[PDB]
Amino acid sequence: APKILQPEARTDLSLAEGIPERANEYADPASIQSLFSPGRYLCELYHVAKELHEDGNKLHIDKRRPDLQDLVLNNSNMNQEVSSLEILLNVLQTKTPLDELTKDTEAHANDSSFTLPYDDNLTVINAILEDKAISLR
Amino acid sequence: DGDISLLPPDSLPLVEKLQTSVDELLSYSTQKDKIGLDAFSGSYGIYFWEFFFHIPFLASMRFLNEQRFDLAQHWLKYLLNSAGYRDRNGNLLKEGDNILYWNSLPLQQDTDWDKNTLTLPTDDPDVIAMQDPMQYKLAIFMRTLDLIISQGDQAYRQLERDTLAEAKIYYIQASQLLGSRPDLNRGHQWENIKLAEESRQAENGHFLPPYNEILLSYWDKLEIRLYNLRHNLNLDGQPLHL
Amino acid sequence: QLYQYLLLDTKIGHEVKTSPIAEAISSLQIYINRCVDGEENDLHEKNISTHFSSDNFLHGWNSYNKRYARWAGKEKLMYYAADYIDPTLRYNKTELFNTFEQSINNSRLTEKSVKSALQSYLISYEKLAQIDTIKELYVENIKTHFFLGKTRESPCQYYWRSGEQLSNDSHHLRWSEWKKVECNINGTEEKFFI
Amino acid sequence: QLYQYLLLDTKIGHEVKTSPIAEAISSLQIYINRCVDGEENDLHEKNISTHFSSDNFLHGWNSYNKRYARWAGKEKLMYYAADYIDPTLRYNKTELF
Amino acid sequence: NTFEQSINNSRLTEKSVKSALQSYLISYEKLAQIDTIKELYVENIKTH
Amino acid sequence: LQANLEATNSLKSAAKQRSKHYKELLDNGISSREQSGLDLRIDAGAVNI
Amino acid sequence: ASVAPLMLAAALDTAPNVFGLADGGSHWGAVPYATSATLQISAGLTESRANINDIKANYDRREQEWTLQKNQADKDAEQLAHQYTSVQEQLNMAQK
Repeated sequence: APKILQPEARTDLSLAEGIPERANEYADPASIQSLFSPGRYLCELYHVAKELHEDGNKLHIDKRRPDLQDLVLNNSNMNQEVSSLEILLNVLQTKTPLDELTKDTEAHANDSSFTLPYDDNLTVINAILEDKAISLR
Repeated sequence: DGDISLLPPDSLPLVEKLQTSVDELLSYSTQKDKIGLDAFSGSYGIYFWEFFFHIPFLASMRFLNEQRFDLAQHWLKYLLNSAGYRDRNGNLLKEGDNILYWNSLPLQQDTDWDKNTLTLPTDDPDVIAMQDPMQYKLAIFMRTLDLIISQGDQAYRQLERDTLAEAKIYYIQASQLLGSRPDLNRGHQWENIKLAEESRQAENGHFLPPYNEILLSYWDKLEIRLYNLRHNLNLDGQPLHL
Repeated sequence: QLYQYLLLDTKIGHEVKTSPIAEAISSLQIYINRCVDGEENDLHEKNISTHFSSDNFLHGWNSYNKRYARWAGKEKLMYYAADYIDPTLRYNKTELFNTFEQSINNSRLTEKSVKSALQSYLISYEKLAQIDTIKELYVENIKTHFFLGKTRESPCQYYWRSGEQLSNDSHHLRWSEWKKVECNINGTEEKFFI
Repeated sequence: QLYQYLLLDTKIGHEVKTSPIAEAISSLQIYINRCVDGEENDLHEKNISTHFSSDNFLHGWNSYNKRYARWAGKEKLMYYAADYIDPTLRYNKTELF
Repeated sequence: NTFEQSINNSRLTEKSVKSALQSYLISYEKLAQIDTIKELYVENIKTH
Repeated sequence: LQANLEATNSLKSAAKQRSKHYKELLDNGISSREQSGLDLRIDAGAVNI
Repeated sequence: ASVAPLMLAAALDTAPNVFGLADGGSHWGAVPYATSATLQISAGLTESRANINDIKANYDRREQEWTLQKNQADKDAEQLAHQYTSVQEQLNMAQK
């Protein structure tokens, strides 16, 4: 535990300033390459989290979501305002593609709202005809 | 038993120097011979840490909180003075060629601590700062910069052009204490790592502990306030000249 | 059930926006919060025995590691004690420090008041710098010394202090303020033993 | 660097107006504040030994002489004690007072 | 009542509630040493 | 009407500044001196016992 | 400063008082009475310090309220400048 404190004790900064003691090799704050970043927190949380199940289980992270293994730690991935409901659709289309829904058969196992005998094409036509103030009638 | 003294150093010269000024008491020459280095720690060490270091702290921060800035600066001159310890007849008070800047005694040297295992329960920053004195050394430097920019802001709220000319000099002095602004993102540039190449531990060579936050924000404060001074903007961006 | 499984909001609207590293952080926080609370049926115990130790990640989960803000505050408080420090809030403040701190507590301060409080501090210190250590006691279970100290007056006025670790763990004992023993020793009488 | 050298604002706009004696005062105050703080590389020590005495100009620099207002207040308090006096605030007040 | 109005701060810390807990145990340890001498069984009011 | 728009913007900015002021008061809670003066009363009641 | 004379008086009261074929006169409970009186003085001192802190806190709160009122009066002046400009341009419109 003081062996963690000693690199925290020797550097303290990386501007020279003369009178306090400084060591080199800093990073820009508010970036993934920093040490208190969301990237470092994500790295620590992932390397904790992939050690809680056996690798052969179905509850392991790389077995339930192979997407998180290949996430690029980049400042573009940090700061870009990507919308949600895109990531969900990408993860759901990773397992089963979208054309499987159009090719799908009938009479499924009693789901709510009955959306499963699904055709994307009629939905696209209907939603394009929504805002244009044109019904099929 | 075993080279531990229960005795204090002699309290008579401290009473000799109470009757003179405070400046002849809270000085490095009285902290050399009359109080040891190893005697600054030890049995009566809490009183000496407090009396020669935390008394100018809670004096100067109390003067800052009550907005007496010209006397708030005077009590940080008993901790950090920038080439100013002279003792009334020239004589910058060097050790060898080292011009003395830190009046306090544990801030003068660079010491190693060996005891403090498992700070992970102790969330106190003061125990961490008593482990290595560079934390207090950074704290006094940041309070000096806060106090100088507060004196500049005090000479900026009166909005007279003589007072603005008086106000610009404090931001000059703050930019002279800070030195020159360092570069950023110019050592071990971040390669796009896909999070399965990482390790659990540190020192992989990629996460690289950063530059300070408050000393980085001081450059931005001085930049905004000098940009307001070099036009007729106020602090709110309001033009003084219509 | 699918939200607990795939760690992603299967009922979210279109107006919510989230950067991908933040969404990965949220998914792993949901996964750790499910795995700590025992809701995982088959799971790996002999690493849980290592991560729920005295000082590892999952022991300070609810204290620090549930949140990026609290984790950042802990990792910056241990790397910058200077940014989070103040002369008022401090551990191991002496009683003389409380006397000094609330003697200079004026509004339009002068230097006379802080010099008078400084004189009162040195006058109070000069009494404690004359305490005469008489009796020792080394407790072996709690690794502490205890001292009994008389002052240099003809009335006795004993005191006590303690060093709080091994005498040779380092050069430093963790010492203590001289505090007054309160009852019935302080009469002007003469003692066979104490 | 040029601002530290020529003592004049090399990035100033056009809206700031300053009388020439005030600008000379500001330039010399910048020069003294640079020379006191040891930032001058080669400089004259055996007059600095005379100006940082018990009572000369550069000893009461930070106390009084950094500012025209504080300097004027000190030079008028020693030349008019009558203007700055009051019966309440007084040194050596007895307990009977 | 001694404990309840000792932790009655505004921005509480854990030091204050641990100090009130110590004061509670120190006050309990005195009552855990009371030495019962004399008994009395009232028969009308069914009390000892 | 161009002057009336800038007379309405000042009202809107004043209302936003007043709401920001009371939000800062309500988020800062009680002061440090208020907390000190209420801790010392309990620490003084603990020595009357 | 009224703490050490009480403990010194209770130290002196435990000395015997009567001499000459009548031993004693020493007050036995004097040191616990001075302990109680000293601790009452400490309680009154700490409540006086709490009163000092509350007075200064009320001064800080009314400084914050003064700052709010000053800012609202500045915003009212910035409103009334534009409203004066509006009424002056109405005057120009009527004068045309």
